[PDB]
Amino acid sequence: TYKYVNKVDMKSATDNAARILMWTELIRGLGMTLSYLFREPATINYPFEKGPLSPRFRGEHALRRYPSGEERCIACKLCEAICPAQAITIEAEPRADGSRRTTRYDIDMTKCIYCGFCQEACPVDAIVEGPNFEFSTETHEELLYNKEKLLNNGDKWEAEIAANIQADYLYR
Amino acid sequence: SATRVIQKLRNWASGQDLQAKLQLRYQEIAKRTQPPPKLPVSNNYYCTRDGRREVVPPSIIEKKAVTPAPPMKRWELSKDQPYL
Amino acid sequence: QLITVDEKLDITTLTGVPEEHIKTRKVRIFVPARNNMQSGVNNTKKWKMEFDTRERWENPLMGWASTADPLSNMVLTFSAKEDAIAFAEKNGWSYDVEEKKVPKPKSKSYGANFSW
Amino acid sequence: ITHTGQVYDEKDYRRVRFVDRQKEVNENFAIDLIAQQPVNEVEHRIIACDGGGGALGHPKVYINLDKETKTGTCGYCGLQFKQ
Amino acid sequence: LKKTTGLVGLAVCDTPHERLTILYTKTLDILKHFPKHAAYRKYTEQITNEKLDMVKAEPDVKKLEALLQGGEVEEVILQAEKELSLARKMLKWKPWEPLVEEPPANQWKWPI
Amino acid sequence: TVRPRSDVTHKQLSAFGEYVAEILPKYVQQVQVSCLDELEICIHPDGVIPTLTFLRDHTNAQFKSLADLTAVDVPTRQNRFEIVYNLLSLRFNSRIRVKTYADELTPIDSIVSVHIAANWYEREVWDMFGVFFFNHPDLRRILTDYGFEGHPFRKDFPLTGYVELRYDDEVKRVVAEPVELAQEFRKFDLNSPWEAFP
Amino acid sequence: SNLIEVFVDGQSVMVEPGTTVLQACEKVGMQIPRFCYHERLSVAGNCRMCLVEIEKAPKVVAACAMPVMKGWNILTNSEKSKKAREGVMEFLLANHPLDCPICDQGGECDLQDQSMMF
Amino acid sequence: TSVKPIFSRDLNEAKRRVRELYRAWYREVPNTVHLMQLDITVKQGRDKVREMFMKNAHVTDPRVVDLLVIKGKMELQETIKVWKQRTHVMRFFHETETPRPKDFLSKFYMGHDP
Amino acid sequence: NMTLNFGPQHPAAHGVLRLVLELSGEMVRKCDPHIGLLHRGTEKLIEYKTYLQALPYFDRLDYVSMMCNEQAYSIAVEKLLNIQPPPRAQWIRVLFGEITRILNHIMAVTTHALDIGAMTPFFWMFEEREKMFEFYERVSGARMHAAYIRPGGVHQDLPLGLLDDIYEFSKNFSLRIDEVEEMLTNNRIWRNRTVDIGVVTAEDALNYGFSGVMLRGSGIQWDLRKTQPYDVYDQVEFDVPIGSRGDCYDRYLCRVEEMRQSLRIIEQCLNKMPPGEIKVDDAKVSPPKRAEMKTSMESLIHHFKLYTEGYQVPPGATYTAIEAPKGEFGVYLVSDGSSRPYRCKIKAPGFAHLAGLDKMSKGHMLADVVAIIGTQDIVFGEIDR
Ligand SMILES: CCCCCCCCCCCCCCCCCC(=O)OC[C@H](COP(=O)(O)OCCN)OC(=O)CCCCCCCCCCCCCCCCC
Ligand code: SF4
Ligand code: SF4
Ligand code: SF4
Ligand code: FES
Ligand SMILES: [Zn+2]
Repeated sequence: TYKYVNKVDMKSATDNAARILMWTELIRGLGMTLSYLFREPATINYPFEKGPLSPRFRGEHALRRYPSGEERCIACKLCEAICPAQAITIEAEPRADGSRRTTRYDIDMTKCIYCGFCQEACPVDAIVEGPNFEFSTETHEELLYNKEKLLNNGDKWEAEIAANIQADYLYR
Repeated sequence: SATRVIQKLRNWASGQDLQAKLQLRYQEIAKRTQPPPKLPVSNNYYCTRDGRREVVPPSIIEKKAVTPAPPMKRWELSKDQPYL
Repeated sequence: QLITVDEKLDITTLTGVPEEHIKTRKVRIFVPARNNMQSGVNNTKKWKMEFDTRERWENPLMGWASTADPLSNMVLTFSAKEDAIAFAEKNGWSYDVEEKKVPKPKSKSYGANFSW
Repeated sequence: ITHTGQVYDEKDYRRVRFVDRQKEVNENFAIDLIAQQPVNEVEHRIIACDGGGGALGHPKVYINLDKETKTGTCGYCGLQFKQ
Repeated sequence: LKKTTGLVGLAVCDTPHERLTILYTKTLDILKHFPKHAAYRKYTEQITNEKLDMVKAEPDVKKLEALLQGGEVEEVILQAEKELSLARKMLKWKPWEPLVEEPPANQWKWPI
Repeated sequence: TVRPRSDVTHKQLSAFGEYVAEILPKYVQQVQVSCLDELEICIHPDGVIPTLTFLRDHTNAQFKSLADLTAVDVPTRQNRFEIVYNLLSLRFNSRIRVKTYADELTPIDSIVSVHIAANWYEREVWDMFGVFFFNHPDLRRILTDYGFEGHPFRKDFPLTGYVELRYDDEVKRVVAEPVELAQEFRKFDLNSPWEAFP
Repeated sequence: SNLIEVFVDGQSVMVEPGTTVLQACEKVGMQIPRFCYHERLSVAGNCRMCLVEIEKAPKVVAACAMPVMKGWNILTNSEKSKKAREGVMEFLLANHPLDCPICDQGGECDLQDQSMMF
Repeated sequence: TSVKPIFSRDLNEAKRRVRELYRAWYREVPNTVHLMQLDITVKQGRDKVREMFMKNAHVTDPRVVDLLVIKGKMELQETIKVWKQRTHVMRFFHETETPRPKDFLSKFYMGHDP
Repeated sequence: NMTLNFGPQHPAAHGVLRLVLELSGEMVRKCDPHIGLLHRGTEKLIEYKTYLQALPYFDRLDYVSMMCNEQAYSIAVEKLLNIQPPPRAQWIRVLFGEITRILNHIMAVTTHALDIGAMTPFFWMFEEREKMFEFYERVSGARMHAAYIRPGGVHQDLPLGLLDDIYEFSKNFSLRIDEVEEMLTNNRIWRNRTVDIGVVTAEDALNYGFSGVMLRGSGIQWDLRKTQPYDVYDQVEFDVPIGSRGDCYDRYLCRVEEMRQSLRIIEQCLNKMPPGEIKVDDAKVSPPKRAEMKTSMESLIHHFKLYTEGYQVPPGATYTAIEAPKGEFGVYLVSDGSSRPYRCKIKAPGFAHLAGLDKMSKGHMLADVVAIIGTQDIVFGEIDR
């Protein structure tokens, strides 16, 4: 199936010259823009009415913490082996409880691509990618997040993260 | 929601019905918090369902001339709208 | 046509490699050895040509490992000693071929451990 | 000092960083919060530990609280279980 | 007849039956100087013959087209004229000869 | 989980592969229809213009468009680069691959005459891999920097190159600098050592 | 020449009398998935993850302990020797504790791979 | 052993090209300095040209010298045209880069790399 | 003549182009476009990255068409593995592929106009594009480079309200098209700027490898969605909008029709999307579900290996082409048995089109060249790769 897109009695000839001389056809465009100043602008008041998002929105990373208070990250290295931007370095140790935790964790947020391959690989739901997107910075150093700007970060949005995890866990 | 005169201004000037097709979402939008879902999930030996191992290494290979494949059937003009 | 030449086809000047990374650098053709931690022999079958290990240091600001060896993550994979020596000579690198080390045949029998 | 040390030595020049600034350091050390938790008593020899959740917690591992001598600790939650 | 062959460049050619007969017949000849048993001569002479066979069996263009199974005849021609050019070009490159040089060893083994 | 495939194609195309091999015996070294149901005619480098002209202008095989020209570099093979030309027949609704081999110092001909699409692709193959195309109008770097030294997609070229750029106040220009990366790229040796049963 | 001839899916290799079925596959180049068999350790047969099917034979044999005999063709990728691995791996994994992100033999596991391949 | 010629058959034949490039470059350096408002002197630049044409002065495989010319000519085209800006051309002078010492004692004294 | 290097920063085109021109007085004698201003090395980097961790390279090749770029790779990796996506996933890829064609065309038609000087069409349609992004954000999580059409399927099921919201957008979108339609189709000014500019003859278009609306605009009949069907397009009905007089206008009119035809395809996909799962579920290729990996050992091992190492696709090579909104987008993926690819040649509908600029824009003034780039819908990510 194919469709052609672009393929004289005086009545027609006068009609053609009534649409070329007394332009009547650029007028069907002027009335067309006059049809829009009288409509409601779509603009949202930005700072006060932030636009709509979804519980799936991938933004600023954060390290969730078990309700008890125990970091969820068990230093698998299942999240830099997949991070395609090669952004994460999670050097670990036994934490002197005999347990298994990070001494090091890192994202360089100037290399990350917010692909969420780290939140879907984590078998424990430690690293997530929160719904922040107002975290611009005046400097380069404030984007190389450490384990303590991700853990207290996750000690901030956990009321707001878990609702979205619980909201999308089934679909995932 | 606009004064009828102002909106008839936009319907007459546009030339098209405009209350019907809004570019703004008032109640058209699905509300958030959709009820939680329940996504749908013998002789299931992987050796029978092996896509990866099913493939084979590439085959290497009076008489009448043969085209690569039968010539493409020419299409035909659309029934609903032949010319637009 | 068919001119005759006698060089080891040194394309060192067509490659574009900064001199110091074509002069003071030794490739080490070798067939990678098995990871004692596993018993799979599929990673010890193709000859690799890896380069020398230069400085891996620490980024003062974040503590990451930094480096100035452009040819550090380079592990070309060949299929025979002959084809690796050829590439290294082709590019003007120095080589240190290491012969393959296939396990010899060790005879194993179940009953043997039942003798007395 | 972070839960993992890191405290810069006074002489370290790596301290300028925090001048006219400060140091991001989490006050909630998990070494202690997990110790501020009741050993989960159980009846059975072995117990599970889905991480207090199904698919919202950690992989499910069964711990052998078989010796009162030791309270099994799921390698994921650090929760001690008292037989 | 046809006002415009769809494709932009190809222009309506009157006397389709004629243009073709000439192009097809020329070709049937250029093939002659080819070695007796050269696939090209053996196959291209098998095709050109069938098309000349229909170009003269049916005198209605639209009909002819369906038979030649090409597009607008203005195309069946465009092609008839190019085969002729390949036929001239082939008689020089002498593709029928034995292989120039067998691949070096292992030049076609993908899992290398 | 097993592709829905048509055997008609394997056969039809296999048959064309024998047709092309019979019509051009002098340049074709091996023809094979892969199990992905695609065809590959491997030609001696000298056959680049004869093989592609036959396909562009033959009634029983019209391959009017050049989908792409690319060069895999297998460093082991003596002739490393394996120039591959993928062509499409609008008339027969089928596609073909003609692949030939070229070494660092042996140039192959340019098909710009056969298809003008290749004028750009051949420039990219020269810039990326260093293969030179004979009698090619305006061969010159398409993608790399004006002063770039080295052919980048060659397997023997470091991912991150040897030079980087920065603005130096003292000279007020964007100056190059030997590459120092703040975090070397962790190269992961992820590759299993237990092979799959074929 | 006491070589005895035995077929590996047809390659028809010739081997010294007394070489195990697993060893016969090795010289052709095939790898029997194996646990509990180490080259410099005695054959024990504990895992039986190496069950293969010699040809026109009633049952699967342990490639680690069966001395290959004359003219037995080993079929290492048959429809049977895969159900003999798809069903053993079912068992090893059944009692296994899933703490692969604790098990520091994460990528150094000869049990995830063989699960992940066979 | 036998090898197809890229463009020249004998090293001598090719050198004919190598000289037809030297001349070109030489006759161009003056133009560039002025056009690209470069700051280095004509003499200084012309020195660089010889250096390069000289750096490659040891290969004997005609095919290689047949190939470096081409690459060489291409670099003129760009430079003859102003496809290359000042930054590009001036990069041939390692202005910021501190030339690396070569003396062993000069290297041992700095950097574990040889 | 006069070598005016069209601005690399110039607001026209996509701002990543040079286009040195020879000005024979007002008219342009010759164009020598100098692309390379955005060659990030996409094809080099993919060789060092596993098949999943390379999908992202693709949504960032033609950032206007996100999910169709991916649909190529996903089709290419599936063919190498001989696995096919589940039925629901195939409809979802066709549903998202048509939303991307509407958004690419809204990008191409409206940005062409602002280059020409018409500014309002862009604003009216871009609000309609933010509505569509929201559909990507509400299925993937990102408004762009979603990484949703992965090998084997889509990554996650459609949220419970997406298909109703896609109906409401498609229901009212048609009025938005002809609103732009009345603004630009009949205007003296647009037709004069677009009609009979950059005419490309049919055989020349095939020879230059144009393969897109540029091919169909000249009257050649080829879509790649009806010629070599992929996914489930074989089950959806649409009319290719071919055109005559291959001129910018006919090419514009074709792009406006494909937006309309895509609404017809989106209409069928919502009406006939099957119940099922969204990813093939042989765990060797697509990762195991979150509940399964946390309760069954075989799933933990399969999740660990797939994320850390990879699919390990069988050795082979394939060229798979899908009709991306710009034209034929194809990936020649050469694969060793390894988990990470060996070569990935991204054929970009655009490398061929920009080559045609010199031939198409001949006997044309400086202003015509702005229209010539606009009618090739060239975005330099695909050309530069
Ligand atoms: C018989 C009685 C005695 C004799 C009486 C006199 C004889 C009869 C006179 C009839 C006059 C008819 C109208 C003639 C004047 C109008 C201008 C004109 O002639 O049109 C020129 C041009 C046509 O464009 P085009 O289609 O390209 O035609 C050329 C084709 N090569 O037009 C254009 O394209 C110009 C477009 C420019 C952009 C216009 C944008 C819209 C402007 C809207 C303005 C609205 C307000 C206008 C009124 C302002 C009042 C102060
Ligand atoms: S974050 Fe999740 S994945 Fe990354 S290490 Fe900690 S646990 Fe393993
Ligand atoms: S998001 Fe993608 S990129 Fe950013 S960290 Fe997680 S994985 Fe690495
Ligand atoms: S890694 Fe191997 S061993 Fe450690 S748990 Fe996962 S499977 Fe069992
Ligand atoms: S390997 Fe366990 S018995 Fe053969
Ligand atoms: Zn636990």
